[PDB]
Amino acid sequence: MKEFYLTVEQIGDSIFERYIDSNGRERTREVEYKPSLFAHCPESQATKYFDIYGKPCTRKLFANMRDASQWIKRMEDIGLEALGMDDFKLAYLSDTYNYEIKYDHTKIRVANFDIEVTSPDGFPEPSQAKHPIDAITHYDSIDDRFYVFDLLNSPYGNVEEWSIEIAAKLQEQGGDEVPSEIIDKIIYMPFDNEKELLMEYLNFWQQKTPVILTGWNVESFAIPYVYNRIKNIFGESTAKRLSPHRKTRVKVIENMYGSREIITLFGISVLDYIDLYKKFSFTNQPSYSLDYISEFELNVGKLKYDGPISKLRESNHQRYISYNIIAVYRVLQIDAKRQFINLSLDMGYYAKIQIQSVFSPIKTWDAIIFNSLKEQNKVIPQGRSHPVQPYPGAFVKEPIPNRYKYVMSFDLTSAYPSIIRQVNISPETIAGTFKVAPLHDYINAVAERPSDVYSCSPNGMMYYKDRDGVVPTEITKVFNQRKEHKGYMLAAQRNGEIIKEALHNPNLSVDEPLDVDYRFDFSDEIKEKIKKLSAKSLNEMLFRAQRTEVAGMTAQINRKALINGLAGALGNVWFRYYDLRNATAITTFGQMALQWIERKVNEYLNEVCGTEGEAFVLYGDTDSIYVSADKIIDKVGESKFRDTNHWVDFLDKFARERMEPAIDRGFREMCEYMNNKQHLMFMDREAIAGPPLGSKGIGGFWTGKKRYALNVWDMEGTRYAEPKLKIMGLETQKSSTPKAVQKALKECIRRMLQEGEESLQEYFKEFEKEFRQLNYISIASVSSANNIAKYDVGGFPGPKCPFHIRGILTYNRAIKGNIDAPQVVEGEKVYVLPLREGNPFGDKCIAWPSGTEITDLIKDDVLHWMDYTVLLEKTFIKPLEGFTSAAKLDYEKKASLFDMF
DNA sequence: TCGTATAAGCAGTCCGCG
DNA sequence: GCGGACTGCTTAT
Ligand SMILES: Nc1ncnc2c1ncn2[C@H]1C[C@H](O)[C@@H](COP(=O)(O)OP(=O)(O)OP(=O)(O)O)O1
Ligand SMILES: [Ca+2]
Ligand SMILES: [Ca+2]
Ligand SMILES: [Ca+2]
Ligand SMILES: [Ca+2]
Ligand SMILES: [Ca+2]
Repeated sequence: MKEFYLTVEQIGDSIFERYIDSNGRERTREVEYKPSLFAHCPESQATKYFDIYGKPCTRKLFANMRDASQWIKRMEDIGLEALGMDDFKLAYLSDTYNYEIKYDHTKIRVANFDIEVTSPDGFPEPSQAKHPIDAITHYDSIDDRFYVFDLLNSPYGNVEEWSIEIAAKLQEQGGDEVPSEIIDKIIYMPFDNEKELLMEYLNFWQQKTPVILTGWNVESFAIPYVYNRIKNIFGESTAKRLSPHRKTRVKVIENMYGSREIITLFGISVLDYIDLYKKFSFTNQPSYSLDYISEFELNVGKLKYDGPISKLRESNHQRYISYNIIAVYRVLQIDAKRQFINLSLDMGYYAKIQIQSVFSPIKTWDAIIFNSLKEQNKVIPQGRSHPVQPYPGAFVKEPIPNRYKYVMSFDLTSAYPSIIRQVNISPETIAGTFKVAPLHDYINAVAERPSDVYSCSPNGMMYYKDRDGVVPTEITKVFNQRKEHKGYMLAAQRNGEIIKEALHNPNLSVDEPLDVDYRFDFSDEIKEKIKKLSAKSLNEMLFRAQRTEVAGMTAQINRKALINGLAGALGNVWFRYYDLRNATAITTFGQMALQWIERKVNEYLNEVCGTEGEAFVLYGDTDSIYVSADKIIDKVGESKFRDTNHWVDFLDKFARERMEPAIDRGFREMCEYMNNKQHLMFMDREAIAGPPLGSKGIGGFWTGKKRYALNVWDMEGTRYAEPKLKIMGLETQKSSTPKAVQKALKECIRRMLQEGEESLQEYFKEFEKEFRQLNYISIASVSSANNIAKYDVGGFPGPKCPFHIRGILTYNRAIKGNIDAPQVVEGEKVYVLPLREGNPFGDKCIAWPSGTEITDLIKDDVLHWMDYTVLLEKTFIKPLEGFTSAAKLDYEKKASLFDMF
């Protein structure tokens, strides 16, 4: 096999590299790598190295890496550009793996671990590590085993061995219900004392050294705790054995308000799963506890125990150890579904970076562009300092708040990357500028043609047409990857809808799910067999289809995120290719493209409707248009349609055969107007929306910019078995809205769009009547809590104190003195409830850590004093009033003359 | 919340508004 | 009461 790196580090003048050799074995080596950097040289000096602008460069080979670094410093002192890749390990990788990397994940040791630490005095601080580590479960991907290190004797209690038999048993048998599929994979090791546990762990670690290290909060908790605990007991040298090169750094992570410390382990790639999830999941969650995320992702129940976690080991060590094991398994189960590790390896090897750098699109793109340019003997520019400057972004149309019955939406495929490719926007493709007219002059095609030579953006920039820039070239490669995976995702989704339809008529037989590839549209033969399957087989097939779709989504959406991140990076001062001329060239072209096509679509439809000056485009945001289709439906007449699916087909056909060709012609004209390199504005139909045929449903509504709801029948070619709501911006979509309130608001919207005013009125009346019975957590608001200390004046709210922060201070007074009560962590999320007048807490609200039950000594009081009236008005009634007034209907039945009877 | 971008919504505090 | 200035938070793209 072809070799591939596992990890790479610079330590002084040495590169330390772990890698897989040509025989598939893991090796480590130290290489005294001699980097090269570049300086501009005279024309007369014959060379093969040129900067991105075509100026000649001489290569400077250094005796070692420190010499290269010192040289850069001296070039700054002289005031001359020092060109080349200044991150020497990236240059090393580029030299050592000069080809597209093929990797074999089965040879990469992925370690998933979790530790337990009993603490009788609050949260066990990793930087102090003053409490014994009493459990470690460490899953190894190569062995496919869970290694369990269990402390039987502690100053906090001596316990019996954990029992695998009891662990396997049902909760109803008094067991822990450790999944049977992992029971045979557990290797249990009990220890008489902590010193031996930790020494054995380190010896084990040496034998099975993680390449990728992950788990839940491992970077912020498990790793620093293990490091500092070993350090305290044995000393520094022993703790450094967690690094295969025996090198570690305390690394300070700074944000806006305060900073935290982590331990960098040289030669390990730490991908904390909480961070993987936050970057790649595209969720915003009320809580990020593993229990909360596992429930969300996997639909598994809460890991239940009685009493505090600080007493769980002594009261029920059996359960304590089982839950540690299950906690490790939960992360593996999340990864089996979401496939974020697979994603990270894919992108990391593609860019030729340390795998952990996938968290940084700037580093990712710096490496991609460097490797690309190097292939042509081109030399990258030096990074420069820039002040942070604001710059303009997208255009958003102000909608008229209203109901909108029939709607067709269109938007650009990969808008910003497509603009980059069309205009040829790149550091080295800048050809000059032209004299800019007001944007509206280009939108209405009255401005002078910008250039007859170069490709233009309406911000004034001109670009070469003779060759693609490196940014267009490299963005296209990742875009094509994105396109392939989205194809699989959409196929799996359409396949899912086939199975849902068949589930209306399941067969009465015992059979098996079909062995199929869900990434491809089911053949007629598969469809026929599906129609003869049992519900059990169909449901299992549905689950598999949905898992395929999830895998597709992960692969496609994060590749989309990467390419959109390159457009974004052009406007970040730390990017090597930061340039507000290019950043604004993209965003300004985008504004033009939207409003240009708005005009063209309005013109086209007014033509087929024989009208003048009527606005068919009701809304647009960045790269999208929403077209009122009422007149299209009304030209055929609702009575001519057999059912809902019939008019959906008709609008589908109209969008595809009439609108899209008109859109394409309009953009082709715009391309010529701007003299662009290549027409790549592809605005395909997204949604076909409307009420069910013959219902009183309103179809859709807008309340304002970025706030709307649509009843969708077909989304990007997926024809649903059941209509699906597309809701954007409204409170149903906000993590801050109470869970039960999101649910009720969604049902109000569903009723509005599908059934109409009366149905909405019936539901509202019932919700108002019953809601006080809802669990307090389900009706708590959620907020991130920043700057708790800033607004804390003697335990009371300072001036301008935010409502949620007030809630926290209330909580802090009510739990004061308790070392055992959960503390609210700065920067994390809290549940927030309002409090009735004259409550014992002495303020109008209370907040506590999100994803948790509020501590028992104030729970009963919080429940007694909960202000349901304020809660209902603020979270439910206010938003609903917004929805209904926009839609021009009433959530409460108005009096009429009929009441006289 | 270490980690690409801008536009823009709503909640809440403070305080004016005769 | 509402709205503007402002802070805080959270979305859509
Ligand atoms: N997270 C982001 N960071 C930077 N720019 C973004 C982000 N999200 C959206 N944009 C910008 C770039 C996008 O091309 C443009 C339109 O967004 P959107 O329609 O969601 O995706 P897209 O047009 O890139 O892909 P798709 O093909 O899925 O529509 O808005
Ligand atoms: Ca735990
Ligand atoms: Ca788009
Ligand atoms: Ca599309
Ligand atoms: Ca059937
Ligand atoms: Ca869009």
